[PDB]
Amino acid sequence: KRDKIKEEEQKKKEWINQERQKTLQRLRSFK
Repeated sequence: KRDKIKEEEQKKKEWINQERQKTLQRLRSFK
């Protein structure tokens, strides 16, 4: 039968997770 899958460029969002982490941190101090 049918199924679905994917995976792509996981580090990019993981790199963005770093770039999220700053704005996870910044307004957490900018407040």
